[PDB]
Amino acid sequence: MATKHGKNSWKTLYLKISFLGCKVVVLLKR
Repeated sequence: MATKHGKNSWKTLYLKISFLGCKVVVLLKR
């Protein structure tokens, strides 16, 4: 339910983005 063209519900997507962004730093090394 995050697909609203970055409208409100994105933050719910966003902290996921902040999380996996940090985890997809990992998979570069690992």
